[PDB]
Amino acid sequence: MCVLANATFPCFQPPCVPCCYENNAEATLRMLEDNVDRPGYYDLLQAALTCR
Amino acid sequence: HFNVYKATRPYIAYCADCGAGHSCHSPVAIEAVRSEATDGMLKIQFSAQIGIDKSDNHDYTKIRYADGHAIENAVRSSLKVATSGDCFVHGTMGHFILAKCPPGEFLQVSIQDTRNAVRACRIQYHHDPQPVGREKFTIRPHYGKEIPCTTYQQTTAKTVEEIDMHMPPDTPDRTLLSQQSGNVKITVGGKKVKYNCTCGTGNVGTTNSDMTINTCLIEQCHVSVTDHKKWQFNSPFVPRADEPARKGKVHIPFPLDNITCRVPMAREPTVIHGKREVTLHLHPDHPTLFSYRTLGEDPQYHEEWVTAAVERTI
Amino acid sequence: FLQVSIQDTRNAVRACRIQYHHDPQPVGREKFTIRPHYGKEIPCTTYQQTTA
Amino acid sequence: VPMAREPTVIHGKREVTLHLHPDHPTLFSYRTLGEDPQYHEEWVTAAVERTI
Amino acid sequence: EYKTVVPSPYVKCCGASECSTKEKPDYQCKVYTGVYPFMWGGAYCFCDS
Amino acid sequence: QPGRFGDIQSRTVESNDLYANTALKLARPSPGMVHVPYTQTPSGFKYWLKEKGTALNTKAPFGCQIKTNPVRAMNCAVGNIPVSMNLPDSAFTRIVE
Ligand SMILES: *[C@@H]1O[C@H](CO)[C@@H](O[C@@H]2O[C@H](CO)[C@@H](O[C@@H]3O[C@H](CO)[C@@H](O)[C@H](O)[C@@H]3O)[C@H](O)[C@H]2NC(C)=O)[C@H](O)[C@H]1NC(C)=O
Ligand SMILES: *[C@@H]1O[C@H](CO)[C@@H](O[C@@H]2O[C@H](CO)[C@@H](O[C@@H]3O[C@H](CO)[C@@H](O)[C@H](O)[C@@H]3O)[C@H](O)[C@H]2NC(C)=O)[C@H](O)[C@H]1NC(C)=O
Repeated sequence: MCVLANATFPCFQPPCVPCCYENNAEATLRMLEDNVDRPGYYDLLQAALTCR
Repeated sequence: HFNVYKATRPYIAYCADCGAGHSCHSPVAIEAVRSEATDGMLKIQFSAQIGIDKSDNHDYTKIRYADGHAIENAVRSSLKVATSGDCFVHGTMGHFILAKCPPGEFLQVSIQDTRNAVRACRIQYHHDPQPVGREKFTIRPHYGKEIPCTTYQQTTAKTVEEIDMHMPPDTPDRTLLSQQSGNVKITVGGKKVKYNCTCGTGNVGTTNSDMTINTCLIEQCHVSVTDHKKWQFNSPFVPRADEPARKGKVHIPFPLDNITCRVPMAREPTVIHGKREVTLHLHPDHPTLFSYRTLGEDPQYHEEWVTAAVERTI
Repeated sequence: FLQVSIQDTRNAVRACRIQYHHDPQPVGREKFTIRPHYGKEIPCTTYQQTTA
Repeated sequence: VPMAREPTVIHGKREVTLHLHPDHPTLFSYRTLGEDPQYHEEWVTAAVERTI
Repeated sequence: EYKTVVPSPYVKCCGASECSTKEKPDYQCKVYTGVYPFMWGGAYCFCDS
Repeated sequence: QPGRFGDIQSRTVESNDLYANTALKLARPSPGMVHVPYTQTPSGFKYWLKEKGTALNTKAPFGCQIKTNPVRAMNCAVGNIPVSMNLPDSAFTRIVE
C-alpha cells in the first residue's frame, strides 16, 4: 500500500528487490522517509534491507 | 538476516562533564535513562552503538564509536557502568545497555579508546530501588514466597517501540583548509564537501576533489562534510537538516515482561495476652510494614514502618 | 578518611591512612552534585596547575 | 550552577499557596516588605506546599 | 506517567524562521534570534548575527 | 492541575485523544551551544505513588477484605439474609415411623 512518487506498489514487494540499500543507499533511505506514516512501513523496512 | 543497524552510525554529542569536571564533546554521551522495571534494572542509552563492528558485521568483541566523521572500533571489554559503588552489566545490543546498580546519586559510562584513553560521561541521576513487597530486603533468600513483578528481558524480537532517526547535517570542519601562499587546497578522501567563499564572483557549490580559490585566505572559506548515506539519530544536541524534517522508525531491544521474585517472610511476633488487650513484641531484621485494624463497626486504623526492635500494645 | 599508596620497587604496596571528615558543598544555594548543561555562572575559587 | 523550577502559585484572599518540587536540597526564604517584616528561611528537601 | 518529546533544533541561519502551530498536547514552540552555535570541528553558519 | 494526580488524562488506554497540562516552558539557549533548554513540573502520577496515603484494604469496616479484578468486598458480615424454601414430601418421615 506504499507509494513511490507515482508508483503505488504493495509494501511487501518493493520494486528495488533485491539489495535496495546496496544498489543505492540514498535512494533507499529517501524512499523510507516518505512512508513513515503508512501502516505498512515495517513490512517495507523488512524487505528494503534484506538481501543475501 | 535483517541487520537493521547497517544504515545506522554512531554520533558525537555534548556531555556535561567527562569524568573530571570539564565539558567537551565525547563519543559516549548519555541520553535518557529508563528505570520503569519493578526489580530495578536500568536501560542506559549510549550515543555509540555497541555489539557491532565497524564493517557492519555482528560481533561479541568489538563496539562502534564515531571519531571525526570516521568510524572506529573498541574492544567490548573495559565497558564500565558505575554509580556510588559499581554496577553489573546484564545485556547489550545497539545503543542500549542493561545494568543493576547500588544506590547512588549519579552514574557514568566509560570505555577505552583506540589509544587506550578512557572516554567517559556522567549524568546526575537519583537511583534508589525498592523491592516489591512489604519488606526492604537487599538480596534474595533461600526460603520465601513468590511475588509477581516486571523486568526487562534479553530477547530482541519484535517489541513495537520507536526511535526517530534523521539524516545527519553537514558537519563543520576547518582542518581541511591548507593555506599555502595566497591560495588554499580542499582535502578529500570520500567526503563530498560544501564551501562558500565571498571573494569575487560566485564560489558556492559542492565538490569531491581538491580545488584552489587562489584569491583569499582561510578567513572565509569553510568546509561542511555532507555525508548522506546513513541515518544517525534524533538528538536535541545535534541540529536538523530541513524544516519539515525527514524522520524514521527503528525498534529498540529488551522489551518489558512479567517474571516472579522471591521475598523473605519475617518472624512471627511474640504475643502476650491481657484483659481485652494484646502486648506484642516485634523483632525485625530490616524495615517491615506493620498494620492492624479492629473489625467492628468503627475500626481503629494504624500502619507503620518498623525498623528496630519495639513493643506495641493493640 | 583518606589513604595514599603506591607500589614499592619489589611491587609491594606502601600505604598510610589519616582520619579526615570530607564533605564538600558547592557554591550557591543548591546542593547539587554534577554541573548541568544550562545554568548560571557563579564565581568560586580553585587551585591552578601553574608552578609560577 | 543549576536553576530550580518555578513553584506553582495559587492565589487566595491575601494569601499565596506555593507548591514546591525540588530535585535536590534547595533554600527557600521570604520576607514581608512592610514596616515590621516577617522573616523566614528553610532548607527544602522533598515535595511540600507552603502558605505565605 | 508522561514523557516529554523534544525534537532536534533547526538552526536556520543567514535567514529566518517562523513558528507554526500544531494540534499536539501541550505543544510549545519558539524562535530565537542571534544564536552563534558551535560544533566539535568548528562553528558553522557563517553569518555572524 | 500540574504536579498532582491527573496532570495528564486519557479517556481510555487505547484512546487517541489526550489532555496534558504540565506547564512546559522553553528558555533561550546559552550562547555557543545547541541544547534546547526547557523546564517542566515533575510528573503527578509519580508524586501520587509516594503520598497516596493508606488504602481501603487496611481501612474497610466490618473486617472484609477488598480485592480487585473485579472490584469486590468479600466475607463482609452485616445484616440478615431471608430464606424462602419449598420442600417435597420425600424429605419428611411419617409420624408412625
Ligand atoms: C503481566 O500480566 C498482566 C496480567 O496477565 C498483564 O496485564 C494484562 O495484559 C493484557 C494484555 O492483552 C490485557 O488484555 C487487554 O484487555 C483489554 C480489556 O478490554 C482488551 O481490550 C485488550 O485487547 C487486551 O486483551 C489485560 O487487560 C491486562 N490486565 C489484566 C489481565 O488485569 C500485563 O500486561 C503483563 N505485563 C507484561 C506482559 O509485561
Ligand atoms: C554564503 O555566505 C554569504 C555571506 O555573506 C551569504 O550572504 C548572505 O546572504 C543572506 C541571504 O540573503 C543575506 O541576508 C540578507 O540580508 C539583507 C540585509 O543585508 C536582508 O535585507 C535580506 O532580507 C536577507 O536577510 C546576508 O546579508 C548575506 N551576507 C552579507 C554579508 O551580506 C550567502 O547567503 C551564503 N551562501 C549560501 C548559499 O547560504
